[PDB]
Amino acid sequence: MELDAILDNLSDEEQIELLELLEEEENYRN
Amino acid sequence: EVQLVESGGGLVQPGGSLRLSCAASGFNFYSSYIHWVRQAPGKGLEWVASISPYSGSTSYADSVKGRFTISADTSKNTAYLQMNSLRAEDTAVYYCARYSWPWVSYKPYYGLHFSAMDYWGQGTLVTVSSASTKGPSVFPLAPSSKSTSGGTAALGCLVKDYFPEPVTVSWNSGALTSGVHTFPAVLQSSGLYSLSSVVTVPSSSLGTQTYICNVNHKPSNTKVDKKVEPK
Amino acid sequence: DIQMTQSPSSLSASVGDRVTITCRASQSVSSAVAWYQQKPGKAPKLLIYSASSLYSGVPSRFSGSRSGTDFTLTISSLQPEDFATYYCQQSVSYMGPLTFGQGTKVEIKRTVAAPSVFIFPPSDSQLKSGTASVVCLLNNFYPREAKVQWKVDNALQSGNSQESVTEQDSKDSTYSLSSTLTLSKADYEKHKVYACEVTHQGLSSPVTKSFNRG
Repeated sequence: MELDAILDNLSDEEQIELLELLEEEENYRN
Repeated sequence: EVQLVESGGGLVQPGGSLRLSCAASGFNFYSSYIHWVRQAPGKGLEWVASISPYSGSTSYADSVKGRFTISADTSKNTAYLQMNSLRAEDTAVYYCARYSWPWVSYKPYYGLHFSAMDYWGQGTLVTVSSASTKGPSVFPLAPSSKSTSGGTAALGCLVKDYFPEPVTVSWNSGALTSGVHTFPAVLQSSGLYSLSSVVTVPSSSLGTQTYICNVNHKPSNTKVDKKVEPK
Repeated sequence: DIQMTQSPSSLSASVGDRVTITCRASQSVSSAVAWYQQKPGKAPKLLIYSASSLYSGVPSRFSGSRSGTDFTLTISSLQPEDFATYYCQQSVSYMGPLTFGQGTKVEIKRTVAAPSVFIFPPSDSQLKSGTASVVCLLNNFYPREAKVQWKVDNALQSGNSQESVTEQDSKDSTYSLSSTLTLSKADYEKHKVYACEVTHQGLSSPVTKSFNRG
């Protein structure tokens, strides 16, 4: 699925929340 | 094939305005993002602006906000960069580049997939300066009479006192490329550029083989063909 | 803004070696990181996208990886054609600021090669104009470090020459260099002996090329 249409209406905080949800919080785990 | 072709660059005075164009071919322009990225002489890459032709959304680097405007004409598959109130620090090669749609996708099996700039234009040079355009003088660097018998000789052309960049040099209309070295231009204390172009050739070949340097300074519409001979 | 702190700023390595270039993002960029290769005077070319995906047509010796906010480009078996400046780039903000690392200049090592040296007097046509340029050429040498000194009637010249060096050659990994001495016509005509003296690791002793203005 393309995410562009969703991301276009979101703040940076909301965008990064969604992206980090989809990558399973990769930056914050072993 | 995918093609991006920039135009509109050149010399402009401080405080002046220029409009760059990026003519796109070979892909779905509505289904793309167009970016302008610039490179000051000898420096790194700097993103300038982006546009989505479909939504019309735009974004700008803080260094150009309020002075530059990016736009697109989908009927023309063309993107534009209007640059106002130009400063010396805007001097740079400006590249157009694209993302194919989408910027980012997600599939449970593969994860997130981000786009990147897979096609770029050749770039167009913008020079912001008060200095006046001047075409070069071309002088031969003649091969030395102390000819290395069975060895190698060098000859060349000195391209002196021009502004702005760039000049192009070819040899024998582009047929001679092996052993050619065209040096980066140096800015002289006078404020004008100079460079040399040299070629190494068999000493045996001097006086039988002809060597012509073709110099083009498009900013002044100067074209020079200089035959370089012994003496 | 999100910064990309790229390291090293330059490196030199032998053919066949494994080279590592890294970029640390100042905050999360997900996997929205690309790597580009730029040859002199040319637009950048894409190598790696989305942190770890090899772009079609790029040799498999290039690879990208991610560990959190740290990103690595590995060139596994370095080749002469890999001379270039490499850049990382993040694009995590949709239709937002894109930022580049500062670049890494990669030099390819090769065997020592001494310069061929040539000196060129000013042409008569240039002399009519009032100026004299004397040119010294150092052709196809390695390593880069080189000293060129100008002597006019044995007097070391200070402040009146400029040097230019080519980018490293993508096939034979050599450099070439020009030094140009600029004199007024009157000064050029006062003197007889013009000499370029070149020092370089490939030369057993410094090499002098000279001419007599006569």
